[PDB]
Amino acid sequence: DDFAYLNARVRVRRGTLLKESFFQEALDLSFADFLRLLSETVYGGELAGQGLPDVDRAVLRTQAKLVGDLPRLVTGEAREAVRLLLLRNDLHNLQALLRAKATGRPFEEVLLLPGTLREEVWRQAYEAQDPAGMAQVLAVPGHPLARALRAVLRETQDLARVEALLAKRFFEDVAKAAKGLDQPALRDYLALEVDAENLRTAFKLQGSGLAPDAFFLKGGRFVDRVRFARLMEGDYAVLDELSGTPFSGLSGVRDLKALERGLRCVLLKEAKKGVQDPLGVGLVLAYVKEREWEAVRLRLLARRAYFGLPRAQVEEEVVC
Amino acid sequence: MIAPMEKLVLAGPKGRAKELLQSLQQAGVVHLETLRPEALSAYQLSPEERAELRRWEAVSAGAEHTLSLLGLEAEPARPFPEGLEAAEKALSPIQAHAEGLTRQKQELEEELALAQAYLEPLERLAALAHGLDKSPFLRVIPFLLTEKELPLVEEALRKALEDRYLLAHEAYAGGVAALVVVHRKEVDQAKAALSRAGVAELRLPGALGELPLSEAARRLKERAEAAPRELSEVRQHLAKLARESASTLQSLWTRAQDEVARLKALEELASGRFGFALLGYVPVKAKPKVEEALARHKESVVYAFEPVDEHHEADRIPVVLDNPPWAKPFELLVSFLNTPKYGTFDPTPVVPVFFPFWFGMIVGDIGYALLFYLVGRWLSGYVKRNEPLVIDLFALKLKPQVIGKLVHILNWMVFWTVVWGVIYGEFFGTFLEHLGVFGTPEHPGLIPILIHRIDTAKTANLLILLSVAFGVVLVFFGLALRAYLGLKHRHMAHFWEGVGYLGGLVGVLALAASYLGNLQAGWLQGLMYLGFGVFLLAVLMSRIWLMIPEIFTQAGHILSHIRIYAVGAAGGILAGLLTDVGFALAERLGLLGVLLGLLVAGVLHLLILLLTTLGHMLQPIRLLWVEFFTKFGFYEENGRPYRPFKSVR
Amino acid sequence: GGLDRGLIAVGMGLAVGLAALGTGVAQARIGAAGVGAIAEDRSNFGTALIFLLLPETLVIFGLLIAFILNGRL
Amino acid sequence: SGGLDRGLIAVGMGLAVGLAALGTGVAQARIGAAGVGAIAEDRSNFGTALIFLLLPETLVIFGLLIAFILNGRL
Amino acid sequence: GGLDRGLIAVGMGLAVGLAALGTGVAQARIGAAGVGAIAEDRSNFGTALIFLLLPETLVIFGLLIAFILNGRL
Amino acid sequence: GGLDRGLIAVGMGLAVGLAALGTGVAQARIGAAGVGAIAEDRSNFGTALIFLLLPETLVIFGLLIAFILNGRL
Amino acid sequence: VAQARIGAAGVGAIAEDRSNFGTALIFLLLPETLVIFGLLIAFILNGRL
Amino acid sequence: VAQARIGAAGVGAIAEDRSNFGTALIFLLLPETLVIFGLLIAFILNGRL
Amino acid sequence: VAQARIGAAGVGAIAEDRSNFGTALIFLLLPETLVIFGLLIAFILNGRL
Amino acid sequence: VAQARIGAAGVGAIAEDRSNFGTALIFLLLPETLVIFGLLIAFILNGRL
Amino acid sequence: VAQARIGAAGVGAIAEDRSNFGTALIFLLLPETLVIFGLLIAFILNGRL
Amino acid sequence: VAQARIGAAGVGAIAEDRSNFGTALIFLLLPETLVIFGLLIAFILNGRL
Repeated sequence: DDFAYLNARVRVRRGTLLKESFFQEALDLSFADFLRLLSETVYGGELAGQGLPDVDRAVLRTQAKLVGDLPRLVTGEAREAVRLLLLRNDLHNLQALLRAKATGRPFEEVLLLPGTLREEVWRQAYEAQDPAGMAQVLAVPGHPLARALRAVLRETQDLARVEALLAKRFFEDVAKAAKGLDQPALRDYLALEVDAENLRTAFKLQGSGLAPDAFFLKGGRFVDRVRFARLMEGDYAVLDELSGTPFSGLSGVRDLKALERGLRCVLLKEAKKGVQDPLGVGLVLAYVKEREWEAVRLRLLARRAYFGLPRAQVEEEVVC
Repeated sequence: MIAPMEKLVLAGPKGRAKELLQSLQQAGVVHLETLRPEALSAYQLSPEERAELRRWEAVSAGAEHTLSLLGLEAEPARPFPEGLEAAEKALSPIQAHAEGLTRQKQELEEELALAQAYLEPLERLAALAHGLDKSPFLRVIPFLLTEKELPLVEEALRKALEDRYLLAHEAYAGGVAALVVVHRKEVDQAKAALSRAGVAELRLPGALGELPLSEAARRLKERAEAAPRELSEVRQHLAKLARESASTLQSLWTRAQDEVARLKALEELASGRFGFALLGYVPVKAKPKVEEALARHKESVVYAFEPVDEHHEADRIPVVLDNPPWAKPFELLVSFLNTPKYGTFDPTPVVPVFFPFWFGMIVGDIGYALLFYLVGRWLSGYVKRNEPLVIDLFALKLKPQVIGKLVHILNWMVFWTVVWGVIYGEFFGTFLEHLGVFGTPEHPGLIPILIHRIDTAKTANLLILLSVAFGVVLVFFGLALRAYLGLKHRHMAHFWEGVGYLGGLVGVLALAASYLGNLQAGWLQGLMYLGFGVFLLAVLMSRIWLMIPEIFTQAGHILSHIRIYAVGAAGGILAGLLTDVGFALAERLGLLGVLLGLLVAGVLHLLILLLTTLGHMLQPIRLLWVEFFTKFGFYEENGRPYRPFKSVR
Repeated sequence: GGLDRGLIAVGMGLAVGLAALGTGVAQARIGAAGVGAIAEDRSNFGTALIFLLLPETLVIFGLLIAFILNGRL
Repeated sequence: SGGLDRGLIAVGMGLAVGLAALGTGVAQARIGAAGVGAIAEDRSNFGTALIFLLLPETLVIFGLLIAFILNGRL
Repeated sequence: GGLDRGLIAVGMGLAVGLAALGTGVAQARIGAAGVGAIAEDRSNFGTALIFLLLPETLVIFGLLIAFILNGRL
Repeated sequence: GGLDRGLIAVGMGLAVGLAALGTGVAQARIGAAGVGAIAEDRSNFGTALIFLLLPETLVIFGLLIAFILNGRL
Repeated sequence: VAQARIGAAGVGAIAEDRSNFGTALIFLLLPETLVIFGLLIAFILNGRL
Repeated sequence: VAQARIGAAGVGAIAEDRSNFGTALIFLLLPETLVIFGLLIAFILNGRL
Repeated sequence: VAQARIGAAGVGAIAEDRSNFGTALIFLLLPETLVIFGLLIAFILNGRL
Repeated sequence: VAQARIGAAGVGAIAEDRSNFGTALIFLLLPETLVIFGLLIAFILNGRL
Repeated sequence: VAQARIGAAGVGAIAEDRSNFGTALIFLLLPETLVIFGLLIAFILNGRL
Repeated sequence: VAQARIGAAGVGAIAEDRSNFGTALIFLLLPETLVIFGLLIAFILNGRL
């Protein structure tokens, strides 16, 4: 409920982070200097030993400590709003549970990263022959993913087309919940993320010749179904048509890596504008995205010092 | 009114249809139509033609980007008929020259911006370090740090060697260039210790942070001396290149846009295996030029101008405004909304019929009318200059035809405004405190006024009655047009709905004026009973559960007309109070502050007029669009748009 | 006049004030959602102003009752 | 000519104008907030935004009309 | 004025007070969104300034009603 | 005086008090957004100070009306 | 006070889909029965007046 | 009413960093001119009574 | 006012789990002491007159 | 004021499922004790008058 | 007004864990001091009556 | 009005940590100074009456 009580600790956590100068100092290290620099960091609070696996577990534990408490310390509408921030790992674990139910792998087969609720829900949903019963066991009161599973649950039991339609319906329910709250900036950031995700999945499935109406979702503002069809067709003119929108630098590019890096930079610039809302929750989402980019850069420096990767190969990552 | 938008069928060869498409693009007065699936091919003409069209489109995009890099804008003019290779040869030279000059200017500006910060600091560090720069004994890490917290950095130097690890700032008092010199490896460890204390050495870009500090400061001073003259020469060369090649680039981009539009239109054709089909929609007012263009085929290759569909089911077919020149100026405010269903009524005459007469009743200040006349003279002088209406404040770029239509609408509004303001009998607030030209019964000084507008014992009731009469007449006109359009479209639901809304409104107004209004409720008792029975009968003949909310919404739309009288009386009361305060504190205060008090009152009245008259003039057209359009529907399918071939010129 | 005219005028003024307060209270969230849909789409303005001006009927009825009071005044 | 009903009529017109301006500001808060949000979003839709901003003045106009009616019938 | 003047002053005071209350009620969200836009950029400061100046008309009308009560005091 | 000056002081006090109420109601969101912008950047002090001090005109008009009432009292 | 949230959710649903224009209109107009009952009470008062 | 949001934002800025606590306290103490004008009006009313 | 947010949180907990219905009903009915004291003050006022 | 948040949470729980529709109806009707108390106080006041 | 947010946060803490029911009840019962003071002032006023 | 947000944040901290009871209880009991000043003015009035 209170978007200031958690925001005080959010500003305290925004004061306590590693700067980009720490990453520029990590641009020339051999995982020992990088391990000492990360040992001084907050991941040094979770840095058990050495190696890329210990550093990755430390970064994951630091992220679960920083953002897992954001699911706590709140109740009600702002709790549902913060629940509609970290929907990536929870939907990944739900899709992994659906793939395990439709594949036949064991319950210990999934590695089961930190989602949004307790892992006992996923443990009980391992032994779940009923997918509607599995969604009801996974039904939290503010979890819209269980609502999307119940909505798409009257199509089949466990299908991959059902999984793709449920992912599209989950994005649609996230957009409906973002429209259904008193936060236009978070709704705008979610709509920009949904439009960039539609452009990303369309450019990834470009040239497939499939039904774009089966692929394009509803809720986008910078692009329409005609713009999505012109982008899915072999033409970067629609990508050149994105003028004035947040895809400013995205012009005349047909690649996936550079386009995804530019989309990540545009989303980071959009979340960087979240400092204007002090009494809302956009500072919390900005800190979450900044910690995500910082931990991704730390894992990138760890892998670069592991395999001896070039700084010129990682120079396209230091801008964000 | 909605034009015919009659259809045009045509059959030709492939290249003869290319020629006829060039003709019908030169005679660009027909919107196109695909019609590919009906027993024909899709006119995928040639991949060689697709490659040539892609090359011409890339040439047009390069011309647009070259105008952008040159600073020019997309100014339409006559085309340049030339070859595509000749167009590329004309474009790419000036485009490459401007791109190289722009890259050089951006690099010189970045070099000047980088040299503006570390010129004095690197020179001061090299002056202190005039013999200790790159001899292989010890590094000298200069850190551009803050003010005199030099002991907080020198704690690590005290942790280092005693008569060395010199970590101090001799000069550069703004950003203290704390040079720390101990060793090479031991000073690297001490630099790590200072970074643990918080420090950052001057790792500059280019050759400053990649060479010795003496050569770094030398190249810094060299680039600082070279940057201004090179930047000015690059700006002069860019201005000269733009001023020399902008007209050629504009004509080339015009011809490129013409050819690319021809290619994109020929993409939308229908080919028939060395034959070709063509389907278009063109208005009835241009059938003669269309027949003259169709006669210019190979042998007038076989075509036909056939009729468009009827009021029933004309969905892909567009429509047109087609207003008289006395009423053509309101077409922009009409086109701010959607379009009609080619059989839906064009309510564009009601705007010039009712908005100026309501605005003159709103704005009864003849001094405000004189200010509007002066602003119209300024806009007429701007249109006589024929420049684009360009305001970098509002970031507004408007066409001169839009400004001319606005000036014509302003003149037509100012006529009725002066008419109703003389009917109001008020000028610049009130000069009647000095010169009572509008005679009152309380203060007979000159010729009388129709409404004194400061009195309300009879003028307010009559004003409310006249405003309510105009609004109820407009509501009855909207319901009658709705029933007429339901009859014309053979939709008896819409006609029965308009008839029931009119009967309910008539019974409601009759019952209001009987029970709550005047006396003699006997002649209108059967009238109110007939209105209630007509509403109930249309509800039974409709059975759509169109409840009391629709009747109450129609009643509110009718009663909204008193807001016009309220806004006019409010603006009049505000202007009269302002003029009264000015006249009191100017003439009644000694009559010596007449000029100064008149100037202060005029400034306050101009500020109040600019603050109020915008919303006051906006509310009439807003209430008109809220009442007359919604009473006539006007939110059904939004019409189809008329989009002929361009020939943009 | 007397004393009843001023009391009836005070009641009519309080009526008009609280009715305008309720009208602005509805119009706040109404125009909030309308401008949200307008920033969403420019093609929704044909019903946005209709849904906005749908709340003016209470102000119209309050003005009718105030005119009835002024006639009683 | 009552020396008490005139002050009561003035108090009623004052309460009408004040609460009309209160409701107008209550609408204009969210109106101008969404308008400034759309202006920060795009500098291309200022006209309909200013129209929606100025649409709430009709209540203040009706309150000023009733206040002028109370001033005339004082 | 012993009975009319004090009551008219009380009514004009209630008018000016409720008008300034509504003006600040508008200006809270108005200046909040305007300061968010100013923190976004400084290029559109004039539009936010005009949007903030748009709230002054109700205060001008309240001061006009107060001046009318002063002239009819 | 008596009831005339007493009710005049009551009206001037209600005007000044609710004017300060509206000024504080605007200044809540104004100072919240200003402190957020100052914590975002220290280079946004002057424009935010202007936007914060812009709402004082309502209390200034209330004080002027109270001074006019005191000149009338 | 009812019509604020009512018209806000109705305009949100209409921006979602225009097919529920009548249902959202009924949901918005359902609160006018209070104004109708207050008008009936004021009519009984004016009849007593 | 001003001091609620003002002190909330100021305590959030102080919990963010103790580097701009002086300007935060200045912005907190800025909500005092209304109370100063009210105290002056109360003193003038006590002198007028 | 006390019943509103407390019962909203209790209904959210009932949507979370139906096992804590007794504790939720106890937390919902805890605010009835104000109505009891108001009825007592009303009885004392009726006894005073 | 109680029934606003009560019916909002109950409408959310009903839009979830109809598993606790009667329990949500009882939780919404939980605030009617104050209405019954006000009606009884009005009956006692009409008996006094 | 205090007990609204008090009972809402207490029901949220109870939905978190049933072990903290006693501290939630203590934080709920912390707010009755002003009601007790009002009842004492009402008793003093009835004694003045 | 103070104790609403005070008890909400205090119950959130108590659900967060049982060891955060003392300073939260101090911050919750801090809101009684205005009630103490009001009770002092009421005692002055009861002595005047």
